[PDB]
Amino acid sequence: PEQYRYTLPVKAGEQRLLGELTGAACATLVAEIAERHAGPVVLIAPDMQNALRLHDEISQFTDQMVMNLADWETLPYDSFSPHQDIISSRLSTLYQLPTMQRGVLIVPVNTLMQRVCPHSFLHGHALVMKKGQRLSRDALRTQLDSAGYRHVDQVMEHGEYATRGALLDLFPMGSELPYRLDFFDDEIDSLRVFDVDSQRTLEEVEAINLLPAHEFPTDKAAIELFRSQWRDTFEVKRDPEHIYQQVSKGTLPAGIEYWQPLFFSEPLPPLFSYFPANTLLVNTGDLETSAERFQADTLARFENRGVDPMRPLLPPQSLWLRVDELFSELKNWPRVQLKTEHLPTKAANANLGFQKLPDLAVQAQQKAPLDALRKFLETFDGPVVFSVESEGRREALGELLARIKIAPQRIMRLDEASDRGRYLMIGAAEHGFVDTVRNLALICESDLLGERVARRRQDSRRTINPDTLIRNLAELHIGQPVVHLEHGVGRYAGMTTLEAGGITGEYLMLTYANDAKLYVPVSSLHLISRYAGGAEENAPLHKLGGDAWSRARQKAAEKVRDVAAELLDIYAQRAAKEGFAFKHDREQYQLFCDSFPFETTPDQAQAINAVLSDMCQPLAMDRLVCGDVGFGKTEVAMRAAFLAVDNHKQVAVLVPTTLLAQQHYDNFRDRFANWPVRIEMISRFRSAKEQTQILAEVAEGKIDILIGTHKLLQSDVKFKDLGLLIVDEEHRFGVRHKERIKAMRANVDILTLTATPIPRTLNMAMSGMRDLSIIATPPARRLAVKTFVREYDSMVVREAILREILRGGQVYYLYNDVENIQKAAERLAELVPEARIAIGHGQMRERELERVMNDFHHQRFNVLVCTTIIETGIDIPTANTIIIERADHFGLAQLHQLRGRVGRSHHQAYAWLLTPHPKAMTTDAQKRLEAIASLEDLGAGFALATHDLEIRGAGELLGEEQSGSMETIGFSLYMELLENAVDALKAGREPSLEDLTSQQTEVELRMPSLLPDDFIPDVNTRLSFYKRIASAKTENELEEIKVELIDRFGLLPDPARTLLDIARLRQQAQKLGIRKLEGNEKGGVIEFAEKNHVNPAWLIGLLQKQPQHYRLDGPTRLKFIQDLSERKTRIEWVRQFMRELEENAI
Repeated sequence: PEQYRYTLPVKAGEQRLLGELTGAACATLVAEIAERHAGPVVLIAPDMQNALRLHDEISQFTDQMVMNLADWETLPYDSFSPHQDIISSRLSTLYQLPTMQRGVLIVPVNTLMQRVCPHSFLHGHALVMKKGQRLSRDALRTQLDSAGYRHVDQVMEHGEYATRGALLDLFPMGSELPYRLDFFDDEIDSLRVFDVDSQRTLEEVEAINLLPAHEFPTDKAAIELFRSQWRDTFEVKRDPEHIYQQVSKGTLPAGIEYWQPLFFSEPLPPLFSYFPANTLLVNTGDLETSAERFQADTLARFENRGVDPMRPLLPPQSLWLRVDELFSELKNWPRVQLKTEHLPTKAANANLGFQKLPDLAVQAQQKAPLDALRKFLETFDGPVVFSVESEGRREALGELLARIKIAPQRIMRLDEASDRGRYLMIGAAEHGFVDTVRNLALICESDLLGERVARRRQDSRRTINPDTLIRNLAELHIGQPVVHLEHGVGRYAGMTTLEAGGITGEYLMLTYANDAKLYVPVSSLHLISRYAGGAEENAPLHKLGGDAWSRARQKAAEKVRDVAAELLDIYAQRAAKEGFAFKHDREQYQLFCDSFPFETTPDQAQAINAVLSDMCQPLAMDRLVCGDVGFGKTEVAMRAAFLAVDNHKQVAVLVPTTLLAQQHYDNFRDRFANWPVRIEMISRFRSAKEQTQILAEVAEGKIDILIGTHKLLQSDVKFKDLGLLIVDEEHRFGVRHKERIKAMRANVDILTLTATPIPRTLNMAMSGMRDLSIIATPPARRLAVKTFVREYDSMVVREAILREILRGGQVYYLYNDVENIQKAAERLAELVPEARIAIGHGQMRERELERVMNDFHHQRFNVLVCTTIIETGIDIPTANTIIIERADHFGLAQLHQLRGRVGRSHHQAYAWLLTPHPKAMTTDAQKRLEAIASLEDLGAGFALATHDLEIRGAGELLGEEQSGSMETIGFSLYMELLENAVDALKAGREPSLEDLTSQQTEVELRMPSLLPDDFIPDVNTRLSFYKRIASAKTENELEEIKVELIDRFGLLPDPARTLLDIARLRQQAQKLGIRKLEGNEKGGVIEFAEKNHVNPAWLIGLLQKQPQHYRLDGPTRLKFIQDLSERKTRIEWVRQFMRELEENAI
């Protein structure tokens, strides 16, 4: 009858406690408490941990606005400023808050106690701009400088704006995405949104709001104000590093935000000052415990960090509220309190009917795995609603529920749930609850399949193109190894501007041996490619004009053919031999899978089905799968074996080292735990006697799965019916054994595994030569990651850990490995009692892996001590600070590999490469470090190193012999020869298809052909376009590029149109022959190729009707005389002439 037990509070200090709630309970409650209340709802969260998890949950049960006031995520009086996306987010929220009419906003007690800027600030320093305002570009540019934005070239992050002639790109603080203006005679023409990666313009827009670029003014005034009030509060010092001194010179020190006060005359108000009048607060946990713990750490830091003579600190009063004022302010608003525990019948309380779901998990042991769920469903009256995270997970339920004759009906809003209905809604809800009050059931995947693991696979956000960076040499730094087809491997030296026949042209400088400097015409850039070899440190330095190259370029083609051959007949042969089909049985299979309740990656499943199929076809299988150590990469091998044993066939698994064997042994035992499958291992961990007693059981057919070292090769092991061979990391067994392997390979299906992945490109090539399935490592993204190189200093380690923990994240802690990893763990828990340490042993078993992953998803542990790089490979998304105790003994290879393990979009991630006393460090290592210490974010180098890696993988797949030519000419060209040698050996011809050499076309019209300095100032940016244009190949590729240019830099100069146009002629030139075409003021000279498409009837008819315009010169040239006095005329005619030439061709 009353819609509910509770009634909403309306007056200051009026609580309305609600009790006995469980899982997605609050979630759904805050959602309701938001729909019945004309006003806003500020949901104070006890810890940042909860809030972030809350935003996604509440969002499931409402079409309302679920918002979040972000926290600086820095440490009180930190040495780091907030990350932009955080400040942008805040400014957005504060700015809108007062006019907030409906919805939810989530604030951590942490953040709520922090003081905000005066609402005078935002309201006043705010501005707008529309489709046609009277603001000149160079004006706004100055305005932007006052607002405190930064002039940049590219404009990638919030708070920046860039200049490029007719255009203006800015990423305004209150917005989600950046804007590209474009002006017209002092009047702003249009406004366009644009992607920072693409840089292209997406949607068309008509308006833009412009908030400041900080939560505190930076204009001329502010700084004078800052100086004053400073002098008013602390002593001053000349020293160039004193905050005063710095803020004066127009510089913004790092921990500035904790000085916000001084940028204002007024005090900083209490966040509440922004809450609308009809705002309703909502609680969780007990704020007072939290609120006090913070006040304690704030004060704690106020004394310790308050010693730097260059950074005197402000009193905690100016920045934060007292636990008193917090509740003092808190008393002014009505506020529903949410509690889990049962409530005592006080009239102002409620006690919503919510209970913990039954025990519905799946049991792989029981002969009816899903009956708990089956009977619970045929024993319920009300609705069931099954919650799922992805539209790809919804699919998983179907496959699951189908086995109990249930195909749920989709809801959207919970209200659509009537009786006996079985519903399913897509949402972030972790796990269920029961609804006494209205008898409703909510079942999330976790309640049904153990417990999820926290990883999200979409990267689209910031994906760095493997191609781009390499195909277009996008971030080429002076000194990096470059490759010229004609000469070899040099080193980028920059770009210059020289003089030809009185026409300025641009050139790419490349140094070679003995500082021999080669100058490359921008128009010939197509003969250039970035060096690839997995070893950047070691790159050939060919001598310019030397013989070496031309040779190496051949030796390589030689080997590449041998390889393409050896493979091609071997694949062909195995394709003509009869093997063994394996049947399958979808049912038996599905049951095995029961013992693995986890979502498989798409790359992954692709592989499983791939491996399974090859097994079911009447031909011996011989696949290779290249993945990582992500939770579940073992599943392929697992399922492979399940299939061979379900067919009563023994399985052998070879591994390089015992530790691996053991690991493999373990994993197998735990995977087939619910099956009568006998498993055994032969390795150092077995005396001779036992080896004997085992091999014996093997011959008898009593062992379904044997696992062993090379010792499994040493002996002449007899199997009663071997059908599957699984070799892990074959590449590292060593000559003698490798042979013994290809020997134990015939007559049986084979499955080879390996970590090191392979390049996408080398994949399409192999198709038909080697069966391969690749489990790609998620793309490299451009993420905020500050890297530091410090000498071990515990106070750093400590603050470092702390800083992550206070934001609800975890920390990786790769260690030295001198002592006992168990002591290091203690030694660190002592240092940081606020934290809780876990350990991560090498060769983690899947079981260990999921335990650690889960514990971390439940904040159960917030620091993980590691011993190896591979361990740091674990998948934890909230681990965004990685510490490396003895970083010195690691190569860029690995650092980078480590550096990237941290990182979350819209948030700052850190990495502390720790070192020893300068005298214990190797001169080489020191320089190696300082190099990375120079990187400000995770961009190129990482994505590039990710590339190198895949190359070593390539080397491994093909051979130490191939890794050589790969290292000698550059993976780029190697694949060039290969892709060729293959297509060739396939069609039936021969590899000497050294056709690789270009038509050597040269189309010069004695006019400027280039991208002008003041059109595209960034040298490097230009360079990319050159290569792109040089390399373009169709007429459409050049237009696309043209469009990009105009859309990103506007009006196309003349040297530009030219560049492009000539580029197009040069093409037409090839399609038609023409090994050269010079043009000038007076006419020109076409130089044709032996094989051309010039119709003689046409030419001869041209020679006679127009004598004074065309004369032959030699059996190959054709001179032409015309009035090409003006640059625009010349080009026009030459194009027209090409047109006419091809329209008559033969």
